[PDB]
Formats: sequence, C-alpha cells, structure tokens
Amino acid sequence: ISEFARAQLSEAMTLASGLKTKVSDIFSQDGSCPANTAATAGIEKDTDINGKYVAKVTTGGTAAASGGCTIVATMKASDVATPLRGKTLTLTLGNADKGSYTWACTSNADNKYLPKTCQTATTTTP
Amino acid sequence: ISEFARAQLSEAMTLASGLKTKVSDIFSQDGSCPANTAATAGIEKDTDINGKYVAKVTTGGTAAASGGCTIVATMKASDVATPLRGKTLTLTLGNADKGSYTWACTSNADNKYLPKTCQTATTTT
Repeated sequence: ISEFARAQLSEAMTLASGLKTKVSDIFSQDGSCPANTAATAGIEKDTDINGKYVAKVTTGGTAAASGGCTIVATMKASDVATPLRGKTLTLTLGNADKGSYTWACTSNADNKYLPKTCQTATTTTP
Repeated sequence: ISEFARAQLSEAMTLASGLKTKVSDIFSQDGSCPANTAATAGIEKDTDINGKYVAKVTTGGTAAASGGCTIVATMKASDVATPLRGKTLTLTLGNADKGSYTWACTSNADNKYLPKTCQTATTTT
C-alpha cells in the first residue's frame, strides 16, 4: 500500500481544508454556497487552487439549513499515483442548524489511500 | 415599494401568524412562553419553519400578566430585497388578561418596507 499515494491525497485534504473558513463565512453571511468555476468574491478560480498533485479545488454544493456546501479537490491526471489520477476528495459543511459547523470528508478514491476520517464503511447484509 | 418586497414581508407575517394559536395556547395552559430553539411540544424547530423568503421563525419572549410571548420571523440573507435581508418581524402577545388575544407587530426593518400596523411612529418634541 503506497504511502506515497497516501501523501498525495493528504495534499488534497490540506488544500481543500484551506477553504473551510472562507466557505463557512459565505454560508453564514449569505445563506448560500459560493461557486468558483470563475473567481468569485474572496475565492480564487478552482484551477488557480492547485498543488503538486492537485489540479483544482472547486467550491459548490447545494445549500440547506444544515449546510451543504462542498469543497472538492480533484487530483491531476498524471504525475500522481495511478489509482488516484482524476479522483476527488470532498469536504461537506454540516451541522449548521444544530451546533458548531462540521466538515465531513468523503472521496471517490479507494479507502486504502485515505485518512481514517475520510473512509467509507462496508458491511454485510441479511 | 415593490410588489416583490411586499410579498416577501407578507410571507414573514403569514409564517409568524401561523404560530399565534399554538403559542397563545401554551401561554394559557402552561403559564410560560414556549421557546423553539429545538422543536418543542406543539411547535417545530425555528429553522424548520421557513419559506421562500423566510429563514426561521422563533418563539420566545418573557411572560407577563397580559401575555408577552413573541414570534419572530427572520428574513433570509439572500434572494430577498436588500433592505429586508436578515431583518426580523416580531408579533407579541397582548390582552391575555382582558379578552381575546391581540398580537402587535413590530420590526427592525426600515418603515418604508412595512405595512402601517408594523411601522414605528416618529414625532417632534
């Protein structure tokens, strides 16, 4: 299991996490979710938010009383571990109508490469 | 003002008014004013009482002989006329010691966006 692959996803988490306050501020001020396909007040264009392994970081999502805004990092399509190429890592705002805002992490990459708090759970059924 | 601004404030009035019976029933049965920061018996959570233009409707206030319970509608922070964004419209219970419940309307919006019954009065001194 590649620890190099794990670190690449860690970069995506860090870059996505860097937008949490800016996105939460807009949600709390305006009750809306900012979208940065182009630069928008206070947030750079998604493709201008990048790293060594991350192509873009896109804010979006659908607003609900509980939150709903998303920050999605998309991995580069080369010079990245093959199972991560083009994959995404998503932070989603929640809890906004109950208590302190939360940011849940999910991803379409395999759990083996993800931080524990970003992994899905698989169970048997009856 | 515009028909749209009127419709927006009117939604607040309508949503707040939909809680009058429930609030007044609790004041009369329990003796205290219900608070719906969380859902409470008879009343939804404030943020679950919403509309096209209205973000939440909160019951509260301090009991007095004549009532005193409040129903406060908060306007959304977007998709509403700019001067109404985030403003509140308050209905306050009165006359409870005398007869039929009355509900006086106040607001923290500019008077020009409010119907006469909800407006403040300014005079020289």
